[PDB]
Amino acid sequence: MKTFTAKPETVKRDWYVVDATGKTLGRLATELARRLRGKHKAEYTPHVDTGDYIIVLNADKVAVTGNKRTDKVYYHHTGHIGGIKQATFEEMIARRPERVIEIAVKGMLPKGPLGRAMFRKLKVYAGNEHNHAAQQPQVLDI
Amino acid sequence: RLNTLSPAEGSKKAGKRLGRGIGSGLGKTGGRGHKGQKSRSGGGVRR
Amino acid sequence: MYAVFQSGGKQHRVSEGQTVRLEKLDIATGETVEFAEVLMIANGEEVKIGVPFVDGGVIKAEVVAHGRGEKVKIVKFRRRKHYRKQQGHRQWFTDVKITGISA
Amino acid sequence: AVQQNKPTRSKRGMRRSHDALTAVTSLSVDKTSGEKHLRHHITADGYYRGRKVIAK
Amino acid sequence: METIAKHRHARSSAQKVRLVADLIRGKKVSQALDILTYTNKKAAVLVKKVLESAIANAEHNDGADIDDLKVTKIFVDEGPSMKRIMPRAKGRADRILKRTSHITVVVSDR
Amino acid sequence: ARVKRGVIARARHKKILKQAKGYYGARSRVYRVAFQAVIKAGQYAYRDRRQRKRQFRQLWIARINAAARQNGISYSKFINGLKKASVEIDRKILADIAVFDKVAFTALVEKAKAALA
Amino acid sequence: VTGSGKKPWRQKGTGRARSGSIKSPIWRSGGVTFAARPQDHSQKVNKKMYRGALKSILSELVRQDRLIVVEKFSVEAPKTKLLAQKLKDMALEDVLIITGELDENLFLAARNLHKVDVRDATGIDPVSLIAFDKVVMTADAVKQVEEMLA
Amino acid sequence: MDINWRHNQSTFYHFTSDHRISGWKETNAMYVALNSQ
RNA sequence: UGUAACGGGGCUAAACCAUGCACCGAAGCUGCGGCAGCGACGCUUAUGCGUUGUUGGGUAGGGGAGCGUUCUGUAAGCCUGCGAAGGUGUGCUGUGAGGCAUGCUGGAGGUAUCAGAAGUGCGAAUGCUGACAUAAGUAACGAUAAAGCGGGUGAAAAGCCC
RNA sequence: CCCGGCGAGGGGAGUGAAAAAGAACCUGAAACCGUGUACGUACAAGCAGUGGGAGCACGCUUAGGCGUGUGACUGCGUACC
Repeated sequence: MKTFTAKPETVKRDWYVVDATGKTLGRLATELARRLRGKHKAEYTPHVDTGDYIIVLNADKVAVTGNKRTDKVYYHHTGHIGGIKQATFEEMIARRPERVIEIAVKGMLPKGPLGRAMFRKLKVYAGNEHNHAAQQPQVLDI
Repeated sequence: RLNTLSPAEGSKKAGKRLGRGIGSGLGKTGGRGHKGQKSRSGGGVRR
Repeated sequence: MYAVFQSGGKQHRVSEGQTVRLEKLDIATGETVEFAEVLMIANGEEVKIGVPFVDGGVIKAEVVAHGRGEKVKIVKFRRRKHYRKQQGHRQWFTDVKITGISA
Repeated sequence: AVQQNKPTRSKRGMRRSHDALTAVTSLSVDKTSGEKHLRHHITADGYYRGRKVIAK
Repeated sequence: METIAKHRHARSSAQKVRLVADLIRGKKVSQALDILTYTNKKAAVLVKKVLESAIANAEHNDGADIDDLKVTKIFVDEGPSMKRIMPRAKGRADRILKRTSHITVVVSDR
Repeated sequence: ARVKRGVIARARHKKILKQAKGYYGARSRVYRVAFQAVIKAGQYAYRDRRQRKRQFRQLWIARINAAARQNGISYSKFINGLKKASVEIDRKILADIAVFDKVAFTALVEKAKAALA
Repeated sequence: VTGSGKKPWRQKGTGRARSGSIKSPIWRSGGVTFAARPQDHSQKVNKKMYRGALKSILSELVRQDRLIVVEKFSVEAPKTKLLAQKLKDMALEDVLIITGELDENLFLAARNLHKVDVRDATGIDPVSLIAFDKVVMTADAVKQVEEMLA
Repeated sequence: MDINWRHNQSTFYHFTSDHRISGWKETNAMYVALNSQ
């Protein structure tokens, strides 16, 4: 016979809420990337989005070690020529902290159409409450 | 019985045909290597 | 109730009445074989192997059809060095049908 | 100044996706003669807005 | 019942005709004639003559009733090119492909 | 004896172009490009008869690693356990049990933890 | 090839490939590369190999019962009807009659029959002993054949 | 037309002009070569 | 040109050092199935097998064995208007070049087997010839002396005639 | 006979065994250009395949879970001489 393949019409996938207070950024990020791929499920299939929907909250309260609070620099280029634009970690936490968790997880997820579809399942909030009470996210303690 | 006569075994050897394909063994350069005076038509030195 | 057994080179997880395509066995077409080297029997209670192959288990399988599989082309081209070699291959198989699994 | 790979027939039809002609889209019916004409134009019999004009 | 008219060897390239053919494809016939009367192309004259010929072949050689007919198929094949010569500068010549086409209108009531 | 070569050349070209149906553009129309496409497809097909064995194995390992961590042990410790428990089930079958029969996989994890302790 | 040795374009500067003659074998209308000449296809057969070959084929015509030895074989009048009836009576259709003295009437009687060929004992060849189904030798032809083949 | 096309392809086959590429095409190749020296 | 000297995320260990036990990891080795070469060996003896060992990446190049094409003999035979060659599909088959059967088109030739001879196999030569694309419905429509209107002819008039 | 400009071209009728044998005439390939249908394709980067592979559409098929077409998504992959 043939190896089982998950079918994306019939993938059941759950909702999880994770409190990101005082977690380390990379270690949380790597756990979220694992859950959004669907690597924790026995029906994992590399071309099917099998993962779960995670609601990260308290994104502004995430922690980093060392002097990464001030020395970790987020560069991006704008397309216009001298457009190299940097922003440290504390400037990002002040401006938009959702971008901190989302940049991390996005760089841990496979690049391509599927990993974009995998990132659409991450919902990050800078506060303590979310609109998604209808989906009943159970508390993923990680 | 003129369609049952047949030569000896080993008497008619094939004949090298050079220049036909990759499988045949003698294609492209026909067995005469890369450039030089010897790989040239008419090419060769005297006795 | 399924059963995992070892066969020619590799392993097969098979229920009863299921046709399996194995490697070429040296058996006649309607003849019945037995695999005495079953590695798992699960019905609603698992039975598997501390020391391997289960002590009381055997699979009786009736041979259905010897055959020769789909042709595959084997292509060996070395770019730019005047070498290519094509070849073909049809693997022999043996379809058996699982008559019964005895735990 | 000249191409460097021959363009496909794909890219050729993509360029011609806009070369389509638009239909008329509906042409209007005269008041008196009851015949059809482009709007704001005179008819083939030479009427316009229900009165007789040209008459050649 | 399908009824055909063709203009073989029409002096207009098939591209230029296919614009007009793409207008009237699928229409009822009186509507197609009203489109070709007010399209300002040379190809609309050619296509209109083939369409009028197909309505006439339908009503005369087959069953009548113009008002039920529809332009089911219309297509413009390419015909043979007339190979001529344009004298260019510095003594060089070109081939001009004076292109023809083959207009086909299949009209039908069903 | 002049030999015209139209009919046999047509047959070879046609053989190659039938092996290139479905390719984009000239790759399915023009002989001179369909020959290269057909060969490069041959080389890839060879290469990938080896890679499918590698790819399936890494898929199975990821599924046994998922289901085994669902039962509280890693893949590394699980395979060590079953080898010490002298279980010889290959990992196609462990992946397939790990999908279809969760209870049998639970019992295999119990043999692995039993021998591994 | 009927042309001229004028070079069709200048050696350099046209973007054409370089060419030197309009009679090149790569050009249409151009002259075969290794054009044939009238040639002789005769092989030497050694005399003892020719005689050896005749001895082998005669021995196999005897061994396969394709060799019929009659005492006399002559026709009454030069008519193909008479030879057709005579060969019909002897159960022979495809036949090589070989006679030590070439009869005129037999020769004229076999000249229209397709399968039938009359030879003198002198002029037999390997391809006819092998070609025809039955060979009918006159006894005189047998003696002359043994004198030829020693 | 075919005869005129064969002869009018045969126009610059035996040329001499060196400043014009292929007998006819204008260029700057005199300055390119001359500057390379 | 842009982070831009960890591949990247990210890491205070996911760094380094020391020890240890796991696991991943190749076309390596093993398992199962198949083919071929060279030895050895008991028969079979003009060779195949119960075997058996071992080998099989390959350019220039050497050696061996084949397939197809056209033509001659076999052939005044054998296929063929109940339908040939050719063309275009499908199915089966051989390690391969290939082979075989058959639907549709075609409309009169084809040729087993075993030999014989080669204008005997093309993707390249800024190859030769024909056809057809591409740019592309693009530049241009050949003096910047200049046209406007009425009428006629016509299926149709900026251009013809008045 | 009909459309058409007493055209070109065509549609019928008729001859013909056959006029997609109609004089642009035996066969009628390929490039190239179309029309129709099934599938895919408008948030996605690259020798355009290949290994895996969902879904959909046609045929089956005593549902046997196959075959053909397409091919989302995914690993690997920089043409030939």
